[PDB]
Amino acid sequence: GSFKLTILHTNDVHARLEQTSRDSGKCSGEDCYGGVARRATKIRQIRASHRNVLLLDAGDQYQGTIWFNYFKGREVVHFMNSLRYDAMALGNHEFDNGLNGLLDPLLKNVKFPILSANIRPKGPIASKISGYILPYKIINVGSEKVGIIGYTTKETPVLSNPGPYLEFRDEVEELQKHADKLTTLGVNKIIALGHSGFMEDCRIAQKVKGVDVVVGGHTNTFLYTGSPPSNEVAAGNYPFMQLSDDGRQVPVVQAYAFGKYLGYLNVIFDDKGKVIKASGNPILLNKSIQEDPAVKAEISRMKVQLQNYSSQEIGRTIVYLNGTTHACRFHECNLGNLICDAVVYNNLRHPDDNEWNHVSMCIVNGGGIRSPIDEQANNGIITLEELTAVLPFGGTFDLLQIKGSTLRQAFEHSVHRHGQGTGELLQVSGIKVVYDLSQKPGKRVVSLNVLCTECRVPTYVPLEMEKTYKVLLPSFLAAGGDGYYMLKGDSSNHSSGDLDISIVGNYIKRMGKVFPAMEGRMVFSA
Amino acid sequence: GSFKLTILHTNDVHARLEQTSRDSGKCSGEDCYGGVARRATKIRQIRASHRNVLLLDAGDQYQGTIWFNYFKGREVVHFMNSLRYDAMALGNHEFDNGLNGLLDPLLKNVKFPILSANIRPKGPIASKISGYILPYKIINVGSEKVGIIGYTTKETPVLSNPGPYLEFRDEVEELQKHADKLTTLGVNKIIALGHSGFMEDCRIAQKVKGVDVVVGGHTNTFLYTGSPPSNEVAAGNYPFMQLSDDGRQVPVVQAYAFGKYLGYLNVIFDDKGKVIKASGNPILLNKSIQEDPAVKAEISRMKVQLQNYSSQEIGRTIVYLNGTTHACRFHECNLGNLICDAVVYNNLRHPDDNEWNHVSMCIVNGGGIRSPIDEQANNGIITLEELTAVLPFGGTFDLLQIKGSTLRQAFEHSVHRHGQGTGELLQVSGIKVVYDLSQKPGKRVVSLNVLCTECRVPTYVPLEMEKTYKVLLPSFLAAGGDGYYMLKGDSSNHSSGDLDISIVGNYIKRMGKVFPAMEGRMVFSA
Ligand SMILES: *[C@@H]1O[C@H](CO)[C@@H](O[C@@H]2O[C@H](CO)[C@@H](O[C@@H]3O[C@H](CO)[C@@H](O)[C@H](O)[C@@H]3O)[C@H](O)[C@H]2NC(C)=O)[C@H](O)[C@H]1NC(C)=O
Ligand SMILES: *[C@@H]1O[C@H](CO)[C@@H](O[C@@H]2O[C@H](CO)[C@@H](O[C@@H]3O[C@H](CO)[C@@H](O)[C@H](O)[C@@H]3O)[C@H](O)[C@H]2NC(C)=O)[C@H](O)[C@H]1NC(C)=O
Ligand SMILES: *[C@@H]1O[C@H](CO[C@@H]2O[C@@H](C)[C@@H](O)[C@@H](O)[C@@H]2O)[C@@H](O)[C@H](O)[C@H]1NC(C)=O
Ligand SMILES: *[C@@H]1O[C@H](CO)[C@@H](O)[C@H](O)[C@H]1NC(C)=O
Ligand SMILES: [Ca+2]
Ligand SMILES: [Ca+2]
Ligand SMILES: [Zn+2]
Ligand SMILES: [Zn+2]
Ligand SMILES: [Zn+2]
Ligand SMILES: [Zn+2]
Repeated sequence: GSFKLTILHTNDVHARLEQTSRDSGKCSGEDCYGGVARRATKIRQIRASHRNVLLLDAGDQYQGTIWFNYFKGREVVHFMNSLRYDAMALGNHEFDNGLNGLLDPLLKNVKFPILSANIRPKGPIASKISGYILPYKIINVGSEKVGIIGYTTKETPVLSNPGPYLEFRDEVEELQKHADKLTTLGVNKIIALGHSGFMEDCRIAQKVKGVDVVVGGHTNTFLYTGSPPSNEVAAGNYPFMQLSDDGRQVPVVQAYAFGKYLGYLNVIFDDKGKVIKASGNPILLNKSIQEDPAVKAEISRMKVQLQNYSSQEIGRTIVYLNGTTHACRFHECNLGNLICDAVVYNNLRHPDDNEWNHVSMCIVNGGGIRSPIDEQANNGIITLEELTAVLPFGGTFDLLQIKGSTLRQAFEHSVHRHGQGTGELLQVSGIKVVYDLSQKPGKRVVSLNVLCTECRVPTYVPLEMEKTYKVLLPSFLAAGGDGYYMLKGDSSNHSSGDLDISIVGNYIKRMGKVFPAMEGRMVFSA
Repeated sequence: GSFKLTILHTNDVHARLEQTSRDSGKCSGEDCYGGVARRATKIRQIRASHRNVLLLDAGDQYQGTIWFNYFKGREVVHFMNSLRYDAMALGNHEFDNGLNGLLDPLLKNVKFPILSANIRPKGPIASKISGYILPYKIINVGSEKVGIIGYTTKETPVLSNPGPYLEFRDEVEELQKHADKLTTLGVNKIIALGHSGFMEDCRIAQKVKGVDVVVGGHTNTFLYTGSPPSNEVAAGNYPFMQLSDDGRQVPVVQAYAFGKYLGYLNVIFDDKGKVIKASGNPILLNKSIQEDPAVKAEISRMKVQLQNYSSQEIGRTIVYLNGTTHACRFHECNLGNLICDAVVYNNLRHPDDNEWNHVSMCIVNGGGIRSPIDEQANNGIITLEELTAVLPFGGTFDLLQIKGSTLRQAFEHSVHRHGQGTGELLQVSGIKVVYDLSQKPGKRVVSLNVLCTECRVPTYVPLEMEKTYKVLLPSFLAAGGDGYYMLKGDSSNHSSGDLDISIVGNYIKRMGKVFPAMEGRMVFSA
């Protein structure tokens, strides 16, 4: 009397609706990957040949491409319902459009439960939202009952826009309460589904008695047993077998991100609800898997509707936005000033008491600004086509925790080859830097002043070498681009943020007219 | 035979719907003036005792109080119709909310002609806007026909937002074409009604053959015969008799502004349309004239709605907006930075020739900022009530043409008593000032750099002593307040702008969240 459960799972799909390139960009080439149409095919084939199948999502369907900026989650609702997901745990980006952008459209229109056990409401609007979200759900699978408990990263307040009246509690403390409740209700098979990262997933697997399987996300973790099928590098076996405090192996799974893989885990339980076997591997959604015709047709219709989003006037510039190489790579460029003002504006989060905001600074290397925008071309009208010329790579702006000394080392790197025309020079917001190019490379920073966060009135204070700062920066720099090895982020100090063109476009739309100046954010001693 | 025409006229009423103080601020109830209810009474009394009466408005009903900010011209439609104006010429401020804000509600709902002969539509606007704005109107008055030709200042593209498809032509040339047309049509009594200022009114009186009377506005010009009744000083007789090029004495009239006076001119024409006599005086609308109870009840009903509106959330601050005297009168205050950023944003106009905008700088004396706004008080919610606490006097931000030498003299005055806590210290936008307070008073300005206008990318350049600049500044300073005699403007170098709390409120409404920093716009060197 044993029970075989097949778990299919996705996480951090991040608005990759259409099939993508191998790097989950726009597929311009022959061999494409992922997309909902391909996922729908593999899910259907598995459901037709496997007896007991659960389809779970571990959060962060929101945010990532213009698909989310235009359809605002209606594309998530539509295809998750069409694919018949059995449950979804909330990710940090599901709060990107606030609690109203979560209620409408997601909470109001999904045909499956939305789970998050470690969220406590404190205001009337937040408690309205939480009425829609359950801490767990019992799902009938064949003759058996499977309990699924949700959880969401405690960093959602700093990463996204849940508002001040939504509290994110400790995952292990909240999950144990609902595991114990499920046990008393007679449910002996329990899956923890959530968006807090691989390390937190392993802690849950270790500490929460009664949890049999952990399905996570947030860290884009790729696990594989054997030689992986594409260019992602495995951080461990799939599933990762975490030894519990109870002396059992608890399978922990994630399936990378961007819909490139479909998680596929076969779990066998004994008749007491103990996992006796757990095996499988994430399925690479490459050209060998046919795109489902009906989903592909709906995508092809929606691509036509996206043309409105791409050619609509967002706003206007009344000044030349000087994104030429000669400007952005050699001195202060007013376009760089606008981009980093837009980035700071997008990361204004509910202040937690001792700060007017958790971050006040942004940087972007001149090499990341790929084109000017001419205000004389078409009455300064800005659409996504002009913004794509500036920011063509579909990257994000991320949050990096960084010591003052490290930050100052980045600004030394910013002018260590100044004059050679490469893309290092940092355009900034919330920073005043003074350079002396006469000096030897590595000693050209005269002074750095930054906008305080621990203040009621933002004001410029000297950078402190031993203090820890938050800084916004392009994903390219956070991966070490352009020799910025000291800006490289990891799971301990780095968080993936919002799409770059979406950040800038929203800002331009808010301003209506833009006229950024060269204002002395960087000063050359000459 | 002779023909007696009584002309009643208003100009630059500027949203003074309720009765006002002597200086056209908010009334205390002690001794009030103007308001539409009082004007309605005097108009009724004159119509009951005079045979042939015309009630004309020479423009600038729009803009000036919270009445215009909320009702957006619906209050002008309502009471100008109820008072049965016979004609109105468009003023520069009728374009403050663009053509859409002029068409709706004013052009489509007034029950009297709207006149402006020197406005030429282009392309899409043409069709109906040609039908809504007429160059002239023939009005039957008793047994006679009186032609009224409208005109509007050519400076409207720079003062307001008429948009790119409206051309403003020369007043004398266009008025002459239509005077000739009216003359050929058999109309021998012709009134020029318009909004271009006293100097242009007299030029029209001198040069436009066939014009018998000029009724003007824009400059708030006060004319009176004999000793004036209040604190306004007469710039000339009422009417002002301009000798025409062909030896005709042409009466020119204006009636100050803000509805304090009702213009009142008795004109005697002979049977061939020549003015034989022009006599009268503007009627001071003081408490000896009763507020019409029915109009007052309508005002009171509408004011109840305005009181609700003034307590509504416009936006939020996530920082303390430090409008305390200790900040704004001694050093850089982030609230002053926001105010003048809002002022510059409000004055972005269609750039002609060589400039990204016609003005780039704003100043506001610390003494004009009367309160902070606490971000901890009510979740940082900003309403019109909070803005009224900061800017309580109902003033405007005006445009002043000023040479660099005078501006530098103004910034010396800004710190000549620094430390005494008086209100001179200038908060700025688009200006970088460096002070040295150790120097003798009058020599404390180290440097002044300003945002260039004649540039594609705004950038800071040294102030040139002999160059003429445009600067935005409060109505209080343009009148010489706080010892700034050198900022005092006249019609040759000064233009009255929009209500201060509307400028700030609209910017906050657009920004959504505000977070101004102290960023070194002014620096006190050791
Ligand atoms: C966008 O930024 C670029 C780079 O800063 C601007 O180009 C540069 O413009 C400056 C000032 O016009 C030039 O300095 C001067 O050039 C003129 C004629 O080229 C020369 O006669 C002067 O002696 C002085 O050196 C600079 O050479 C020029 N550099 C390049 C590579 O073009 C550009 O003007 C900016 N775009 C806009 C629309 O403002
Ligand atoms: C709004 O602006 C005012 C004016 O600057 C601020 O008041 C001033 O705040 C400073 C703190 O930055 C006070 O200074 C410090 O003084 C104490 C002695 O009391 C000493 O520890 C140091 O010498 C330090 O410089 C200053 O005394 C204070 N002035 C007054 C008249 O209160 C005010 O804090 C600002 N409001 C907010 C909410 O930020
Ligand atoms: C007061 O206003 C509340 C919110 O309304 C908004 O602002 C007012 C000023 C109007 O412009 C309204 O159209 C806006 O939606 C109302 O909920 C409330 O009913 C108002 N109070 C009364 C007595 O009507
Ligand atoms: C096109 O985009 C604009 C801007 O988001 C939106 O307001 C409008 O409704 C869209 N039009 C259609 C037909 O979807
Ligand atoms: Ca179990
Ligand atoms: Ca005549
Ligand atoms: Zn994610
Ligand atoms: Zn995440
Ligand atoms: Zn006026
Ligand atoms: Zn005017």
